[PDB]
Amino acid sequence: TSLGPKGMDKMIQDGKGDVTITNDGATILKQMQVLHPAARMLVELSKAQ
Amino acid sequence: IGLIQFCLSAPKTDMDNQIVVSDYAQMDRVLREERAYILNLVKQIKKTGCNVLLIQKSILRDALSDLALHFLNKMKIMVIKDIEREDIEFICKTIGTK
Amino acid sequence: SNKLVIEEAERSIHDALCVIRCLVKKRALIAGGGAPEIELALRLTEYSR
Amino acid sequence: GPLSVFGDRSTGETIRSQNVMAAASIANIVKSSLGPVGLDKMLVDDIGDVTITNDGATILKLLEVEHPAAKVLCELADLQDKEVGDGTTSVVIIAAELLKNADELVKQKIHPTSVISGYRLACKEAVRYINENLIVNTDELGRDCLINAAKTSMSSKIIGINGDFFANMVVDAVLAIKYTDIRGQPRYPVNSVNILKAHGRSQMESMLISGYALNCVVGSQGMPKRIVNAKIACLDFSLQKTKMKLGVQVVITDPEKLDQIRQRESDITKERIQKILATGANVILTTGGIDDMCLKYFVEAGAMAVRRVLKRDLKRIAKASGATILSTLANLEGEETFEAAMLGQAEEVVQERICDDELILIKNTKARTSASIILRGANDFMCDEMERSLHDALCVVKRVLESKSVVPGGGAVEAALSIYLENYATSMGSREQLAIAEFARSLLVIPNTLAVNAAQDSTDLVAKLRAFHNEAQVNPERKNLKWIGLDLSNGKPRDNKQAGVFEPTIVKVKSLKFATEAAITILRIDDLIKLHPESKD
Amino acid sequence: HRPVLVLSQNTKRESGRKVQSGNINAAKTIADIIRTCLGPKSMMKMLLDPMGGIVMTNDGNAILREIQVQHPAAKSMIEISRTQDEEVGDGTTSVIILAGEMLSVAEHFLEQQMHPTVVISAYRKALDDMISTLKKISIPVDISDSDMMLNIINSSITTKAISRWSSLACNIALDAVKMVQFEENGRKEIDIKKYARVEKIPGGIIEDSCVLRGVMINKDVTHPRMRRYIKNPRIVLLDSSLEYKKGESQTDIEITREEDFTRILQMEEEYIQQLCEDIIQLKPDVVITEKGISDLAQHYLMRANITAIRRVRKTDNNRIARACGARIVSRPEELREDDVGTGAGLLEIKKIGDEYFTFITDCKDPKACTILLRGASKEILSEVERNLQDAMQVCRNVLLDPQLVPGGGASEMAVAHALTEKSKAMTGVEQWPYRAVAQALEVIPRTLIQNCGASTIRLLTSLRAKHTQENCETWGVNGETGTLVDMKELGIWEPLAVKLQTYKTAVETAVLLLRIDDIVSGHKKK
Repeated sequence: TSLGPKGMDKMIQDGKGDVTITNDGATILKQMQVLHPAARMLVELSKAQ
Repeated sequence: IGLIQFCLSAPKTDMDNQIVVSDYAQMDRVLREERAYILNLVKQIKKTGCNVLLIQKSILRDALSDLALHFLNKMKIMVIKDIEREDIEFICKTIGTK
Repeated sequence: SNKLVIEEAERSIHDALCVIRCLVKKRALIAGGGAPEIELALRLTEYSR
Repeated sequence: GPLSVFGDRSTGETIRSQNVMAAASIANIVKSSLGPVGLDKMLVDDIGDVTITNDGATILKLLEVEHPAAKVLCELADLQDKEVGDGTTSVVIIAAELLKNADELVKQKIHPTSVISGYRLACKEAVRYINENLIVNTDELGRDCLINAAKTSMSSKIIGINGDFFANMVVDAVLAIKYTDIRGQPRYPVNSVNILKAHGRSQMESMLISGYALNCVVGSQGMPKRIVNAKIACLDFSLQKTKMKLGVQVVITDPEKLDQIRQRESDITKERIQKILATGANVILTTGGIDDMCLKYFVEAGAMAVRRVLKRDLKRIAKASGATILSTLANLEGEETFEAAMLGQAEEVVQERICDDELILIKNTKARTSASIILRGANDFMCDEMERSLHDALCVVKRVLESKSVVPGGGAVEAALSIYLENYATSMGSREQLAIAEFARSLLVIPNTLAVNAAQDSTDLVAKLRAFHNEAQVNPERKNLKWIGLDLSNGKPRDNKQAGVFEPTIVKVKSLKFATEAAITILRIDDLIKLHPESKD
Repeated sequence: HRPVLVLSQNTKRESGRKVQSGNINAAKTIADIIRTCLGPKSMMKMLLDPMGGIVMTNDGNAILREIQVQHPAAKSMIEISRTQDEEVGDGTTSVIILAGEMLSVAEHFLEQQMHPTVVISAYRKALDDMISTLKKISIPVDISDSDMMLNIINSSITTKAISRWSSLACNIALDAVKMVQFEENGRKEIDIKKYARVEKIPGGIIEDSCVLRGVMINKDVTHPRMRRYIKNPRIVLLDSSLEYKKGESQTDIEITREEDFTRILQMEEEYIQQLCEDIIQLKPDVVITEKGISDLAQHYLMRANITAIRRVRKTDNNRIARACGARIVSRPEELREDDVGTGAGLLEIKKIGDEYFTFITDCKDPKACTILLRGASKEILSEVERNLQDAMQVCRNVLLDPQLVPGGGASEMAVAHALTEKSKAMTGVEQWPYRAVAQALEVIPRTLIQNCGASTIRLLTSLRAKHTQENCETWGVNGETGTLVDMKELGIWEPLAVKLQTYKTAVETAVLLLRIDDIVSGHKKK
């Protein structure tokens, strides 16, 4: 839902209480904190971009 | 605009410094000479003819003494304090100082 | 007006600065709006045939 | 299968609905304190401290919130304190209503960016309308705009008296602190007005002091407590026995020198304290301290010496009395100078009693004639609210003097927009006419809430107001009905220009901009992910 | 366990008529504590102190200030009492009673569809007329007449438990206040806190009390061979010590020769001897200081036949400085003859209850005094001390504002009728709460007749009737008989300043507590 000018933003609240609003996929993935070792490869993919 | 890394304060060496006062007039001599040292530093700055100082943050020694600040106020020199080691490259290119 | 907006503005500026960087590195552009995705889907199908 | 994040994922209508409720939960508080007919709030903390106030910003900053959408409205109020100075109630009311009505649109399959675009367009147009429908600058009203503005703000507070007792102190205190500057900047630094509290006499015995009220005491009961035609010595170094520095040691091999070197510790001090008095100084003000040895010399000399005052206070005294702050010794390799010509003046310096406490007044000062105000309440509860209420009134008058333009109160401006913007929607109404109309309709929460809090007719009182503002725009006969508002004491419309109900133009232009942008940000929080807290590591 | 998505977690909120009327009920609960401590027939309240002590009093403020509450509105009424204790003297009990009644009548209007702003507005207007009336019925005072001032203070101590010995309390307070009417520069002040010290020694009877024309301190002589009686001493006050101390440095003295160690010790002794010579250049008889006195200093002063006091407090030296006129000198090298406290009276070291007391009394013209209390125990001494502290305050009110108003309820009745006659032409919604203030004023004479056990029907109807006539306008309550006697014969007059403050505080108290529509509790502060 975050592709194109008609997409929407996400809010993420971490375990400390730091709440952010962002659209950039790189800043979303860094905060999601995905655990599964296979899906975490998508976080490294976004780093290259 | 000038960028100073020299500490405008009392003299100090890398070695441990101790000054002994062993006489009546000697106590006055220590206070008087220190004031002269700091004033002499400000005189060098004014003779160059700067208007604004950028003072780099110091850890071991006071970057600017209270006496030096008073003297610089009398010289009408404006001082910006606490410039970080990470600011120097950007400031130098932007203003042109060294 | 708000810390959440200012932080997002910082990221938005960064992206726009990088877009120009991309044009400096590789002085060529394409149409957006899905153009390369539709063109790839059609021509790659013909390749596979 | 599902997302492997160890928290909770909530999307769609779940978070979109919660965002509106969190905003409404905060708005449900402030709506009850809108207008001169509102009532005070009492807040009690965990340990038993009781705070009473009607300031919207104080209340919201004291109340704890959890949802990040509620924190935005708390910050919104803080923006009004910095940018406006008295708008700490209506800015949250407007913003929450924009969120509620926006929710009703997007639930009809209207893309959120279609609503946001309409809100930004209508907001910019609303500001254009206001700047074309202003009443008057501050030149034709003269003093009236300053007393009227002062009383209009205070009407919502515990000091909202019908008389001009407080209004005169507010306006005169601001006008007495005029400072010029380059490029036509007639500054009014109201932050320099020192406001004091005392649980003592009634509200009607507040003092307006020409000069500066210094929150300190003379101390040693042998100094003069009243000096007339005083020279004021403002300095920032301590008057005490002189200590040796950590890097200097006193190592003596001749016992005969023990007495001269030891004695010097007190002689080098007394040499200096004599020379700040040899210049004729009468009142010595220091932010440091004066030890028992040094206090003797001020008593014997017949001088006043005040110790341990704040640096922010001494700087204000020196500027108002024409003194220079001296911290050390200088003047062209001089050993001891003390800048004899740099003393200030005051017609009288006196310590007075202010209901079982002591206060030093420096009167008239002869350079800038600064101001202080001493407020009197029955108890601490009233005194705290009076200080806040006075500060608000001082700020509102400052805004009137800086921005020479007033708009009508009583909901008149919002009523005028509720008609113009509806017509605007019909000119550019292709797809955003629903967002433009809802933006305009959201504005009616102000005359609606005002009627409710006053226990007056609701849907008939406001509807009648709108009829007057309609005729001004659909019958161009110059009927001049654009300045009519609600009289909450009679339940009838009134002409706010003849009634003297004025508000600074910026109180509404800024509120519309900040309230709109705050809502737009919240309207883009459709997705929320929350991670498990880290407590014990 | 998933939490609930809440705001302001673990807090409570109350709103509406439950708060508007709830706050008034809290104020009533406070008012009933001291209701019976108004008139001359009061009874004593015995409170057990949380620190283990016992407080027996009938003073309205001393009672309420020790009562801890939880309700956030009841705290306001307690603060009103604590505030009045510092501005005025006996403006206590009547303020809590009156303020409660003003809230009581408000409760009726809040249920009659009257907006809180109408009740508050009308009350503020009534205050302007209550204050105006008090200034029109005042009585001039010639403060130089010793009998007028005696009659005033005798009335002000009648209510309190010290009245049994009024023939002593009146003279103690009147003289103490006069002695501290001190003026140095161009400003007149009456200071009954810094220079009107009250001291108490268990034992004896109240008839043994007196005002001391001077000071006393709980000190013995520095040395047994020093004089314990001096007819007219020359008193010098010092601030510095008479010992040898290290300087504020890192002093290090190199001892290398056999003579160096003992030579240093000799100079330590000589230093003390030299500075002890400096402090007799004024030829003193008595030297009082605050810090230690060295053995050599004790010997030297003994040899000079000088009596010394070792460790006197700064507040005590500040008091005697005004009794004897001495200046405290912090350097022996800067002593002047003008520093000597001449005019001092007798020095005597007395023994009271196996403890030595130093008295410096019978001074020529002191500007400070001490009141010496005696009694059966600390309990009666505590009651007498408190009542004398009030007895001095009523003098300042008259001396600074020499106007009286008839007391005994006559003031409150006259003002209630003044409001009534004006209320006839209000012709608006505020006419009702305006009249209610006039009725609320009755709570004071209503309380006075109840405390004596008299009828509340015959006295109030008759008293209200008597104030319809223009002949007297000063009828009040006879708190001893239970009948109605004009104040022109009773002579019970009260300071105008106390009556002005009573109305001002009572009205503003109500204004605050009628504006609260919501209470939110349970938050933390940073």
